[PDB]
Amino acid sequence: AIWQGRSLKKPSGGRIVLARKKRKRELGREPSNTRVAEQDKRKIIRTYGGNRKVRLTAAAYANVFDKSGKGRKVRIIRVIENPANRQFARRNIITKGAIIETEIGKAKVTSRPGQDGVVNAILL
Amino acid sequence: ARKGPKRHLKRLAAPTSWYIERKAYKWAVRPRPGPHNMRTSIPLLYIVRDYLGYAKTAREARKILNEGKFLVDGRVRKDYKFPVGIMDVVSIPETGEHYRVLPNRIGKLILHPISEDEAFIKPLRIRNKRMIKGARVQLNFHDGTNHIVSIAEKDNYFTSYTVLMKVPEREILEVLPFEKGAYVFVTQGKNVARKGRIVEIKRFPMGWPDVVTIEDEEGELFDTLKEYAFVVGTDKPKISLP
Amino acid sequence: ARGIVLEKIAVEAKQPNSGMRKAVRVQLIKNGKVVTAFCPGDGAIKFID
Amino acid sequence: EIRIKEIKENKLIGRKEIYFEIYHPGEPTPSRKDVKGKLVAMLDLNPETTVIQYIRSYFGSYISKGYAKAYDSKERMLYIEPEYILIRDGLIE
Amino acid sequence: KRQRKKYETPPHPWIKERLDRERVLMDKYELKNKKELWKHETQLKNFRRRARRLLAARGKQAEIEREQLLARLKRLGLLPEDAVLDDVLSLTIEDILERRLQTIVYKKGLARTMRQARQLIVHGHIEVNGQIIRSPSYLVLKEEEDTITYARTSPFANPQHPERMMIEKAKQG
RNA sequence: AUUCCGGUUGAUCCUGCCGGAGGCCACUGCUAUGGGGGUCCGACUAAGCCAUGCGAGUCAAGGGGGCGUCCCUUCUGGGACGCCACCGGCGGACGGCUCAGUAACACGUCGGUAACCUACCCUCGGGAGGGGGAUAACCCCGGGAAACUGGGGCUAAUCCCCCAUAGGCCUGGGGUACUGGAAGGUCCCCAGGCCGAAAGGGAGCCGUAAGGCCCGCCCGAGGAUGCGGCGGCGGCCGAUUAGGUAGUUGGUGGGGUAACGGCCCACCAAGCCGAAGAUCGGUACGGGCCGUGAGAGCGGGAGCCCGGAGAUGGACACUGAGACACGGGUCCAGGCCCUACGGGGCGCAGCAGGCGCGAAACCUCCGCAAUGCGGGAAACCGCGACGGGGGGACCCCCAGUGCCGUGCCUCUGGCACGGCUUUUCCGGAGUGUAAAAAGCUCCGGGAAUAAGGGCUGGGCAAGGCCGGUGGCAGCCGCCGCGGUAAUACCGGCGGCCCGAGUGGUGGCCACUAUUAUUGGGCCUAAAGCGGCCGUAGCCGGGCCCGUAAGUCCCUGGCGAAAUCCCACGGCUCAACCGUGGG
Repeated sequence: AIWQGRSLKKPSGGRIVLARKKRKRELGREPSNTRVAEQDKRKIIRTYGGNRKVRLTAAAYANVFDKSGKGRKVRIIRVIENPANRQFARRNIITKGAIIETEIGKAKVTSRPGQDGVVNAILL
Repeated sequence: ARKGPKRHLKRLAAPTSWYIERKAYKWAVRPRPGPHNMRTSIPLLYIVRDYLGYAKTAREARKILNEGKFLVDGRVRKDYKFPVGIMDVVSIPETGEHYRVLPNRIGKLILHPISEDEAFIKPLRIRNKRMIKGARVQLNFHDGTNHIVSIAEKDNYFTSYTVLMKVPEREILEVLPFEKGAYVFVTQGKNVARKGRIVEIKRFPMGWPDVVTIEDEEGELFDTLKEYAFVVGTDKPKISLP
Repeated sequence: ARGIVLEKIAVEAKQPNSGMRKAVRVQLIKNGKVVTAFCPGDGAIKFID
Repeated sequence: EIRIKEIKENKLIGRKEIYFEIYHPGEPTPSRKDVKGKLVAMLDLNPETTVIQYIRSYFGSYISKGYAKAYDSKERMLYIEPEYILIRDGLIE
Repeated sequence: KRQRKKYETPPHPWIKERLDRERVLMDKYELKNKKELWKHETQLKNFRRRARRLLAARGKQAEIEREQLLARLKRLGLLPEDAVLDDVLSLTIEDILERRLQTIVYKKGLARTMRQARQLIVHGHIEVNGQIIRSPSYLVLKEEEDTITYARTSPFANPQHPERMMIEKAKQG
């Protein structure tokens, strides 16, 4: 169970025993791992209180926004660099802050694909 | 352990504002969510069965509520868990009986009888102002109700002001503002059920609310928070206030 | 406690007192230990066996 | 001897609630029928539309309290009253 | 939450002096068991405790409780109507013992003997304020003290009952 | 209410400890507990095992079928009632039960959520277009000992689905009106993309149809119910447990969550806690409260309310707004029930009851009502919630088991005579069952029909003679008694205490200034060290200037209820409850 619960060790290091079992609300979900592809693949997820979260498993197009403010729905070629983790750039995995190469050029992503379902970026 | 919402209420757990024999039976009618807060309301079933003595047992109160022979602020309400709070007008046209619920000096609630012409005015405390798309201003009142006005009329209103409302048709009659000298009735605190005149403000930063200073009818000076200062008049009360 | 008597034992009193006091060694059901138990009342040990 | 203390009228229910004291010094506590027959006399009520709730005879007292109830129509009585009280007074077998 | 006893046991229940004092307070007033006497001591005791608490106490609420104390002591008929918070200390066990209903009926002459008064009380032939009380240990207010009469249905209310005239002549004699 | 007394010596004083003397809680002897009124009962052991019955449902005004009957018309067929089960909306996550676990932001209080969610609720603004599809019940048909379950035709829904647009989300740029101290958010325009609404309805009045009433569906925005996580302070023992921690602590940048957060990931750096007791171990649900005491204080957390947590141990997932869900599901372990043996299914720390354990805790009961919950707008329905009752020397309050006059004694108490009430029993009548009883309440015949337990040498003053025993039998909380004369052993009599109770054991507070802050001792009895130095810590010269942390006074909010104290009122007073005050 992907448990986003309490830490199990005190700030002093005393090992804390578990006083109670895990509850439904304190567990997360798997890492989406958005990857580049020829089409966009999406999945809807029921969440706390009946809300929905849309999750992207394949990425093909991006919304590059001009410094002026216009938008352009272009295609994605490859990820340039992933400062969050070195493994992710190699495996063509897209997350917020990643610099990606498109037909326009270099774009830094300023949207979380794992929750928004869409990739929005600013060109450099 | 608990796995979801509460559906009962032990009588001993009843709020402090209710005239109820706490050691009669185990349970009490849990109020449903509604206009006012838990702190400042009561199910009308107690109003009918107990404060009026019209019904002895609960079953007959179910029946009388089903017949819809009551008007809470000009609306028949058959929901026996409905919470009736502060400044709401209970109206029984059959007996021509009109009362208003007001807090007591001890902090409990009581039915002050009122005339017919008073029966359709209700004061609403403007709890907040929120803008809705299309630029429509929305006043959220102290009793879980809302009203919409226009942008040009936003200057007229402010939070914590009072609005005397023709409740049976939801029409704004007048708005009592806040400035020094308004006549004010206190809702909560040890100064509950006190009527006086505003004297001075006390701005406190860091989440510490605003405190007004009230002078009593004879001139005694005391203090109380903002949200308890229910304005009813600018010079004299506009309603029969015990 | 409740127990089973295993033997009747008499005991000499402590001097300067002189006399013979009857009692029984009892094994206790609750934990199994064996302990002595004084019998009170004159002419009473006959009724414990 | 019966003497009233208060009579109230629930206009919402259309009902008369009456509280009365029975002086029966040296007398056994009266039944329901006799008190009904006497009470209906001076109050000008239809006995079939009248029922008696309780006749509480206190300890060491010759005054017994009584609480009685008078409707204006049969159907309000049938629709509002619980069955068992009608059965006690005999208005339902 | 438990309902505690209302009376108190003596700290050493084998003092000769206290035992004999209890005995001479028992024989005269003819109480059944020492529970009653100790209870009758106890209400005196906490009256004195209240007196001591309030005498030193300051603040308006102290005054209110003091006035209520004096008022109820007067209403009991235990004190003269002009008393102050001082003389409440000097009360005695006998002062309460007179205020007992069983004592009052005897001092009204309705009974030749103490136990006769008790028997009449428990047998319900004595009424107060139009109501019958079956407890000889009941404490009587001042205002009620003139309403003590025979129970109306009781034969003893009848002047010709075969148990009335000896009482009457004993009162006269 | 601030109490002492017996016991060290030939005799005295002191120290010091032990025993008596009181209350509360368990177990238990005897004895009744007759009567009544308000309260508790597997509370420390086996959170061991359990046959059994019950404990959770309701809606056919959403929907469409079938069955029975009534009536009318009968080719048909409508309407009334009931049944069937299904679709389906809601409920079954609350309520009941227990204290194993846990030394913890589990709990108490005070603040913050701007870093969240929210089905049933209330209110302001708006919407309900078009179209499509699904299979129960029933008729044909079958297995097995069963659980359970196949297959053909068949039907409609507010059942499901697509599109239309609002709207939901995310981002870049540009402005600005608002809550607010501010933040950021909210408001508007432009730009880019993703997702993406509904549901009408039975009856009835008028109405040809419509249209007005009733119930119901959906979007935006709040409020409110319930909840989630964040913090300060508070509150055990062990130093014969002194160093501890490895994502362990922080920074950068991200994943995941409803939501902030090492919660998780990658990189970087070496941090975080400890003598003001880290770590480890023992121990324990926390609080309001409860027992004792003059009070400082000491102890205890079972019955009731709040918060916490749990379902044989562990682990895991669906549906849901809300669960990893006592009477939903799967696996392991472990125990067990049925079976042509292929396989199935069980789970009382729910009510009632059994086995086991042990010193130790009850009826396999009656109603869905008074209160209160889900459903149905309504009637009403169910509830081992609850309310009644059943057993019990569970707690507290009241009450007697004879009274009076005469005469004699044991004149204190009893004895005989005469009269008197009828503390129970029998009958009638009220509440009341939401039915009988509940013996409650009023009336009629009427016994004088329920009193025992302990002690009798002294501390406890507390109560004295005669027989049997003769260092034996025997008695005792301590001191002490008995080897012929026993006021202390057993029996008789007498007397003393308490009384429907009394006795025995165990546990807890007082006694105890034998834990000493108030308030203890260390030359000779327990105890000042074999000496000096000095760190933290503690205590610290006088005067003047300043601050105002402590200290004190006034004032705002708050520290729930029940419980504690007091007056009045209700049940005959009281216990219990109400209003008011503290």
